[PDB]
Amino acid sequence: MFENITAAPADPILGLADLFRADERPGKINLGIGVYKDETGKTPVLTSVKKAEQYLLENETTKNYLGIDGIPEFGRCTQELLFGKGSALINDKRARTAQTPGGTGALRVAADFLAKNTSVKRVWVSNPSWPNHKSVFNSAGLEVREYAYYDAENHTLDFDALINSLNEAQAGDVVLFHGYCHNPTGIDPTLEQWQTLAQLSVEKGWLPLFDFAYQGFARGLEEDAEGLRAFAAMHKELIVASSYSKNFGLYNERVGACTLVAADSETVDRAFSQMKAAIRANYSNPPAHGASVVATILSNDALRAIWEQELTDMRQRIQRMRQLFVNTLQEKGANRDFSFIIKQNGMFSFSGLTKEQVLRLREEFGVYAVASGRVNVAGMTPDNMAPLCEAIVAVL
Amino acid sequence: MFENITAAPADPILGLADLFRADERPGKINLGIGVYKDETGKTPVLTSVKKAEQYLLENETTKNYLGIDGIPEFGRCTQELLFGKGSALINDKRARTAQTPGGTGALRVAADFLAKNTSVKRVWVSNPSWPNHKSVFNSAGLEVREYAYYDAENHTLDFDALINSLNEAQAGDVVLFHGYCHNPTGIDPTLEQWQTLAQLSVEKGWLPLFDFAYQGFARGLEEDAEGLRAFAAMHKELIVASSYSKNFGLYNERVGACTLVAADSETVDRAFSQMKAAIRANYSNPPAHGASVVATILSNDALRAIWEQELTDMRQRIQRMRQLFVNTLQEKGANRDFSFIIKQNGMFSFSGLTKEQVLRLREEFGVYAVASGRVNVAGMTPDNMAPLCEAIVAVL
Ligand SMILES: *Cc1c(COP(=O)(O)O)cnc(C)c1O
Ligand SMILES: *Cc1c(COP(=O)(O)O)cnc(C)c1O
Repeated sequence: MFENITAAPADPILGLADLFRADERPGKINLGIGVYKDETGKTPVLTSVKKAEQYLLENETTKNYLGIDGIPEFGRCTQELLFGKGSALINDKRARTAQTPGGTGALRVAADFLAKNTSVKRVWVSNPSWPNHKSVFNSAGLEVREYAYYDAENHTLDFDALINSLNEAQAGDVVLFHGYCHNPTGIDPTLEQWQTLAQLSVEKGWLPLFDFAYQGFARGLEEDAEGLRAFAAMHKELIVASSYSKNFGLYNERVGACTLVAADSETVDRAFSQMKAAIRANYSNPPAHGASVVATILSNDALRAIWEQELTDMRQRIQRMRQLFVNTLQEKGANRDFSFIIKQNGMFSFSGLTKEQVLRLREEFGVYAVASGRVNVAGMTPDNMAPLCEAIVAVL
Repeated sequence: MFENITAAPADPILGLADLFRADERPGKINLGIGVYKDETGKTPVLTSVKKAEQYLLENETTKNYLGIDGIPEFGRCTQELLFGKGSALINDKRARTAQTPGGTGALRVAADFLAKNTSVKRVWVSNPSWPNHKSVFNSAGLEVREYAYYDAENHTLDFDALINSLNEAQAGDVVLFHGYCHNPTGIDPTLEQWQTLAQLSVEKGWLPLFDFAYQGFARGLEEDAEGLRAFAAMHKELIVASSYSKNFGLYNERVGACTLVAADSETVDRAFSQMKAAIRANYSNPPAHGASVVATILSNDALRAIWEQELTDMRQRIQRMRQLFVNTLQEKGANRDFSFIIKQNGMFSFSGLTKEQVLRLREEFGVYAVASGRVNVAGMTPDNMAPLCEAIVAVL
């Protein structure tokens, strides 16, 4: 049965981690996967999560199965994080959320749901976008179409091109928007652009699907939710696939949510019963650990205060590294102006390096970036800034 | 988009838990979902797992992403549990395992893999079988066909009917076998019958897929793996979807494995790269908590000794409850011979109650069983044995 199975091509983001491991050189630098690193190049588990874990260890009475949709409090906390505390979606009971294995699991659950319960056949994703989007939607049977986004010459958001590209999108098409900290560009729409987009989609009949994986990494929790709320305020339907992997440093615990909003309570509930059937036929019910950690921290005032500060530290440290990167590039002889980097949000800098420059950096210098030129600024520390910038200016 | 979505029919096993919760009556008894209960009707987290969790809390340095396939040691321990310590599959590097979100997640991963990488279109499942099998395979696009299994009059395994049914199965078809403690009947093949089945499938060209969710609940760990090893010994290819939800009381942590075996190392590896691509497009990488708990317990001699005894206690207590059930049924006036119940393995007794008897028990007596007549003997305690048996003899 398996004789003719061909080998899958390595994952552009995840297979990079394997190469780096297989690397015997001393000063290799990993600017690949989107995992936060502190000043010492470690990825510690947050103090707020260690505390919640101790609490879980003291207080859990059972490992009995959660419901298909997970921990209710987890869902309630997600809705408030996404939509706002006194939100109308919340008060009108227009939203239902299922806890899922990470944001990827939420995107998948959304895909399967749409594929088996609606008339959707096409999903629009930006160019460029997180490389695994195409793959998740293609797995559910939907096709992926691309809309213009980034202007590589000017390193800006080419809004008119975005708009004109999206004009090929039909009524009933799913259009995927990133929350904030666009992966991989770091280029995001202004709020005005978000309102323009919100009125346009309501008018063209698109179903918005938001991939929200970096809430809190640009300006703050409530601020990063602006585009999505602008949308929620005028759409009767939408789905949001959120992740707590990056903002809680809970990467391997697989914590995410897929929230579904419809016109009213009765409709969203009927629609949710199908989402649940889709979950049951996939992984059955979600893993409790990471999500009860998130529910515990979010529900406890002291624990939340500590987490928000840890998230504030992550954000500010990345901001400090961006600056250090553009300055050091200048001091090291990079004769190109990399200052556009100062203008991007999140962990990623779309460097504008060619696929061959990216190949040379890793092959001659052990510096690891995604072939697209995406670099992890959060993976940069003041100790590796110099050798890294020397490697870069040498392939330029 | 969601206006015409119909409500999904409630899950036969999982929606039962909701009804039971919505129930305001005092003495309701839940004999529904396959979750173990101790003499007091609680589902404690095992002492061996609480200890491993403390260790994890003390020793974890990061929550950084696991590989798509998980914790390597988890995979190694699974292979030894399934195939044996000095196994040829292990020594020849013929097997590859991916850690998955539960056994369901493993069945799904297997389905997606087979659907997108082989020429499989049909999966054969027993009649009856775990209700969610059809649903997982149908989700991947495969069709489910049924093979004869249980003789309801004699409450035995109708082996000739099994064999003759399976004759409609073509070369290249997937045939799903349960490890041991067949869900829902508790009726399993003798080892001789397992060897007969192993030679037959090798001859007819079937690809065996084992759902192993109760290893250790019939006779013991190594003993319950007999049928599967009988098969492994003569098949060049097979996939096993195992679960640690029941044998480690780790239900909500979602701990399972999908192991893939091919003719040689090169083939299984090439085949595994596609399994990994399938995982990446679903939930990305698996949740660490439950699996590192399992790896820790399995790798530590003291911790393993304690777990094996806890599993021995679970098994023996269920055995004591079966007996108590048939005796009390006799003492309570159940004029039907329920002694076949003594002959079943695992947590489930296929009672032979009609769908209406099952409806009356829950509606008039608050006793909850699956509509199929499947009862959870592990959910029985000496405190609820009497009112439960009185309810049953009253609907007979
Ligand atoms: C990280 C990420 C995801 C999901 O990651 P999970 O680790 O599955 O939580 C989804 N979309 C984007 C844009 C991401 O950056
Ligand atoms: C419990 C069970 C499964 C899987 O359960 P998970 O909770 O997903 O680990 C699969 N097959 C059978 C026969 C089962 O009893």
